[PDB]
Amino acid sequence: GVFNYETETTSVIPAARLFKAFILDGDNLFPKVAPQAISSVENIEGNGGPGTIKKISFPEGFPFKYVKDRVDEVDHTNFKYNYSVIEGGPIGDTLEKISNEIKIVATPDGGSILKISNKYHTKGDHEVKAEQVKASKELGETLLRAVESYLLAHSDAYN
Repeated sequence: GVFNYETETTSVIPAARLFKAFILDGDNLFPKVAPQAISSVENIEGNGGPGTIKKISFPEGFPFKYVKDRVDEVDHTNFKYNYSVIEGGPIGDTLEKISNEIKIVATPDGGSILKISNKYHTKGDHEVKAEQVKASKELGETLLRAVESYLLAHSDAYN
């Protein structure tokens, strides 16, 4: 079958406020609290729901870095936000594809828990060098930390 690279982490931020920011405004906060992950977003179709298509740009130097990527299954109620990769610079048809999945869940501890599942579809004699994989895990963790840091760097009260 394909490859899998799912992960999960905890956060003192609420799963609701964290979801909207990583889901409703995720594409807008990506290039804001993470200039090293996504440069900008260009919704081609869909309104951010499941199957939506948006041109995500990646801050890199190679010839191809951005990509189309289509949403998989969004859920503004069950805290579910998954998106697949389809028109990638390197991707031409459907080989070396990638299907991710994001799920946030608040816990009775003053925070919530996020679970990010990732998939890597390969074919022919090609494969997935951990490199691009190790770089995705480092960037994925920086995204969840970039948002948690922000919400914590807020200022609504003084004493």
